[PDB]
Amino acid sequence: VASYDYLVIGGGSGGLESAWRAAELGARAAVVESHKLGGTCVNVGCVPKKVMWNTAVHSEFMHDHADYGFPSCEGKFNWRVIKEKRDAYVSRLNAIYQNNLTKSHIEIIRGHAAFTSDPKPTIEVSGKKYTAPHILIATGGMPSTPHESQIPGASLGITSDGFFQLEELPGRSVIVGAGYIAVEMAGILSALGSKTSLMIRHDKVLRSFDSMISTNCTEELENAGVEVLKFSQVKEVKKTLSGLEVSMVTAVPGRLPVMTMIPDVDCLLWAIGRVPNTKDLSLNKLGIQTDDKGHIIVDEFQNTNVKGIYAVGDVCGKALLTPVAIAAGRKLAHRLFEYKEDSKLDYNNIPTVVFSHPPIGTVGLTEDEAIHKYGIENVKTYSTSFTPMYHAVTKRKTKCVMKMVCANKEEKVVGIHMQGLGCDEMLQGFAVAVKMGATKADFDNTVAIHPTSSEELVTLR
Amino acid sequence: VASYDYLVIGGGSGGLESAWRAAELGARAAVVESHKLGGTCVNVGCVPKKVMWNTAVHSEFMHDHADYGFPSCEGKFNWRVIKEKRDAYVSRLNAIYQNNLTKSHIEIIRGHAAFTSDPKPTIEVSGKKYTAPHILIATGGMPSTPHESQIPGASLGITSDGFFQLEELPGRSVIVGAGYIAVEMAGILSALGSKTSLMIRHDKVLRSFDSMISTNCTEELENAGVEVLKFSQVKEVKKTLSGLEVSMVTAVPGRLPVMTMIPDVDCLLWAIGRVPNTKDLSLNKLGIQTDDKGHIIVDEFQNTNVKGIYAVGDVCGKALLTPVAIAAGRKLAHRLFEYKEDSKLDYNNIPTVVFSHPPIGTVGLTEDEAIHKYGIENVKTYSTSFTPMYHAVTKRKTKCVMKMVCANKEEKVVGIHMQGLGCDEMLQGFAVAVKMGATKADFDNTVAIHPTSSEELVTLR
Ligand SMILES: Cc1cc2nc3c(=O)[nH]c(=O)nc-3n(C[C@H](O)[C@H](O)[C@H](O)COP(=O)(O)OP(=O)(O)OC[C@H]3O[C@@H](n4cnc5c(N)ncnc54)[C@H](O)[C@@H]3O)c2cc1C
Ligand SMILES: Cc1cc2nc3c(=O)[nH]c(=O)nc-3n(C[C@H](O)[C@H](O)[C@H](O)COP(=O)(O)OP(=O)(O)OC[C@H]3O[C@@H](n4cnc5c(N)ncnc54)[C@H](O)[C@@H]3O)c2cc1C
Ligand SMILES: *SC[C@H](NC(=O)CC[C@H](N)C(=O)O)C(=O)NCC(=O)NCCCNCCCCNC(=O)CNC(=O)[C@H](CS)NC(=O)CC[C@H](N)C(=O)O
Ligand SMILES: *SC[C@H](NC(=O)CC[C@H](N)C(=O)O)C(=O)NCC(=O)NCCCNCCCCNC(=O)CNC(=O)[C@H](CS)NC(=O)CC[C@H](N)C(=O)O
Repeated sequence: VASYDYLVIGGGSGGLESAWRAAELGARAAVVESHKLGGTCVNVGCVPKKVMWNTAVHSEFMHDHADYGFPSCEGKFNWRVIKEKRDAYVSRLNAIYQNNLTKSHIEIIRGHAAFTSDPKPTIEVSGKKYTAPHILIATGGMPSTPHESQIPGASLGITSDGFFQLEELPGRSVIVGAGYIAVEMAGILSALGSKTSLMIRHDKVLRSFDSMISTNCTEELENAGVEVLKFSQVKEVKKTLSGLEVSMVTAVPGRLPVMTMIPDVDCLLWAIGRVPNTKDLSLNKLGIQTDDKGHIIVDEFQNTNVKGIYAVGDVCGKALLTPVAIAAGRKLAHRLFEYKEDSKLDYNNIPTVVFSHPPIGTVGLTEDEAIHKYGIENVKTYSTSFTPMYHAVTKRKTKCVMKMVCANKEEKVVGIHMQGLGCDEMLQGFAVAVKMGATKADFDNTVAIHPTSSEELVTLR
Repeated sequence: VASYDYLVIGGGSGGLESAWRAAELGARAAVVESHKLGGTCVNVGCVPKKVMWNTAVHSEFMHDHADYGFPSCEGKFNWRVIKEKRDAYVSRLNAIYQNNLTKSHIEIIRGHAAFTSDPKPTIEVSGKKYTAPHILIATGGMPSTPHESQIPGASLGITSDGFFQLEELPGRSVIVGAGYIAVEMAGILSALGSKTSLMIRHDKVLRSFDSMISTNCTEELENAGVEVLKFSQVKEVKKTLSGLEVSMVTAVPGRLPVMTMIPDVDCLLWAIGRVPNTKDLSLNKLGIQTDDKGHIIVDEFQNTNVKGIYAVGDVCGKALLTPVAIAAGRKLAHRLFEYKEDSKLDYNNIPTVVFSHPPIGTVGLTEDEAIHKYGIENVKTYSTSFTPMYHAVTKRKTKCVMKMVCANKEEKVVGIHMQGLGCDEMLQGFAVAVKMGATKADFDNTVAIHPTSSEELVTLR
């Protein structure tokens, strides 16, 4: 049994970041990775995604090339190519990580970890036992795909992972999901050719965001050429000689249900879930407490119910983004190794950007969460709806919607929601501001940048 | 003599904005405009500019279309077209302004104003006299072009105005200036075809910005294909049968001066100055005090040395941007009409974005202004130099440089400087933060957006 000071299971974002801060404060640390380091962020998430998004933003422009006074192209985008190059980047990234870890002097034990009986907190890896007072579990989370029980033909669908394995742009895409990975997937395929359809249980996507966002984004997906199939779900999937035949039910409120066939489908995407990676961790042997869905349960300091065992990132099932993994992983290293009793991540005002077309940007709480936490009389909302100056000379148009949720007398900006061009790099500055309890005044006292979209967020009337 | 409560001379940004706030607080106001309302911002500045910049950003992409997996185009951009459309937009904008003013019920007296003898503050317009206790002078500023005395062939050069009148992209461009309108002009023409050259007195442009910016921007102009001609100035210009022949002197420090001919020049741009519009205002009749360069002199409340006479915008010669015109014009309306003794514009931390390729973004003071106001021991600078993920798959590359100037113990962020993709909509959030005395910690406590460039500004180490 090799004893350490820190043992971090999983080598993805949350975790790499912790072990790293731990080595920094002086600590005998190891990270147990089952396969590719960099986790999801590098391999099949953030990075591969943004590359494709970036590729998509190029079709949107190729469509406006004529309006801006240049001739045009024709079409035929070769997916094969961009695919290859995106992979060589993931490779470069992995090698950087390989080197970075080995240089910061961290024992990268490689293999599959699990908990044993061993009285005090101890893990095995490929028949070897390692232990250390503090073991952090950062085992991530995987894509949820339906069971053949419920949906016969379930296994025929592909997920984000498989999406990042596509060697050719699928001429006909079908996406099931109304969240962000769904919205994101639907947009890339549509922009890049595939006649796509987004099948959602209700009438709008991103039902978890502000009304304006969930609304404006369903609409934009529509004008973009996506096909929102509302109050629908796949009954069964059947591999024809053509491709796939999706039988889905459209049960619109107030109407009579109708069962439909969706033929010659190239790709059927399960963009419905991220189940935690907890099963074969064999937590059971320590009584490590969990969710009724496998997620590990921790307190406001990332402590499991067991002493010396913690959790961070996707696995815990809260704020499923890379930076929350990092911010939670590194903050821990300081509580422990710097002996800082106040280091914990404040899960409020966490900013999230969704890369649809156009980009969704948002931080803080929504009108409703607000109205509830304050009072219908206490919540004031300012908003704007304009057209980016980018479409003063284009036929192809998209909007930009900005909303500000203020609280109480002083008009404390407690929620900023927006969709529009540049909304990806637009948010962050305001996140810092918002994080530092900015009032509508501070916003209003800031001199504008003209001409910009951002200027609109500070001139709200 | 028609008496009012407010009389605003000039109908541009500063001014329209004031008169407007004045009408809002209940006031008999008028605005005396000599020609096109909207001033410079609409007609020959901000707006016409951003349209062209936007057009330029399209060539930069057309050059990367192949890398992103699509075929290509060929070249031949028709300037004629984009030109036309940009004008119809200025027209739409003017009409909006025409209507807006007439609806907010403001007497738009049209013609050329001037001050008379008349004991108490009084102006004439086309042989008509108007007066009112408060008269604001927002007469703007014009482009400075050399005198035939100094430079024989001076009048042969065109300025920003004329640039916005070009009906065809000039195959050979020559630009004299090392400031932002110069840098901006040089970039658009180069991206859009014209074999351009930027003749500057020294070795770098934007000598007024942070070292990093002034440096990185000279370099980027170079890799972009511009031609920085250092320690050079035009001796004389001569209209040949071909086009123009620029004779310029290259007096590099440590070398021997050399006089050179620059043949077949299509366009020679005077991007050197903005002299105030004060001459025929006939201030003289009131003793309205000024600069040794015509600029009006005011105090920290926009008061001239005469009671009941104020000044705002370009004319005053400070912070020559649209928003400073607005922020100064509207703040005045409240001091006066709302009777607010504290309404004045804090000219510190004013944010400015320069639209070069890539975009320059910056707010607060530089390392040097800082080091001086604090102490070489008291100023700490954090910085990053990375490549936007946009060029993970491109051959064509550009960087991104971010610098943070902190002050004292608490590491107060007192200056943010950057150049890079999306740096146009990136700045503003931080401007609010910076405006509210943000410390490096607040920056550091903000959860990141991944993947973004903005995330880099909050993870500075
Ligand atoms: C498409 C797509 C787009 C996304 N886009 C974004 C985005 O734009 N922005 C964003 O901020 N987030 C995004 N995410 C989510 C985000 O990347 C996750 O929150 C983030 O990956 C951090 O995860 P984590 O640290 O919990 O570890 P994970 O990334 O899940 O990685 C854990 C690592 O642990 C290893 N492992 C598992 N169990 C064990 C065990 N028994 N022992 C040893 N090794 C084991 C795994 O092999 C893996 O490499 C996206 C996800 C997908 C899929
Ligand atoms: C290229 C170019 C790009 C620019 N880009 C930007 C930018 O991106 N961002 C930015 O924020 N700023 C920019 N500016 C500068 C900015 O637009 C000025 O600060 C801004 O125009 C505000 O000016 P002002 O309010 O003092 O009035 P001005 O815009 O100069 O307008 C004054 C109006 O007054 C009228 N007038 C003059 N004298 C009299 C008198 N005797 N009586 C009656 N009428 C009279 C004029 O006809 C004019 O229409 C740019 C300028 C140029 C040229
Ligand atoms: S996808 C892995 C992810 N990376 C980030 O979040 C980058 C942000 C920040 N620079 C950071 O903290 O790394 C992540 O989960 N990283 C966490 C981790 O545990 N970090 C350990 C310490 C690593 N710090 C070393 C800094 C330089 C290392 N660089 C690389 O590993 C290569 N690139 C990156 O990791 C990221 C994503 S691949 N780089 C970029 O995104 C490019 C720059 C910019 N943010 C952009 O989006 O263009
Ligand atoms: S170029 C004139 C300039 N306009 C602005 O600075 C716009 C910012 C802000 N919305 C504003 O205060 O107008 C300016 O000098 N304006 C000052 C003026 O004196 N204002 C009087 C009151 C006008 N407020 C009415 C709001 C709606 C009016 N809209 C128009 O006049 C048309 N468009 C605009 O004025 C601007 C520039 S043409 N619109 C945009 O830039 C588009 C939106 C976004 N900012 C973008 O850049 O895409």
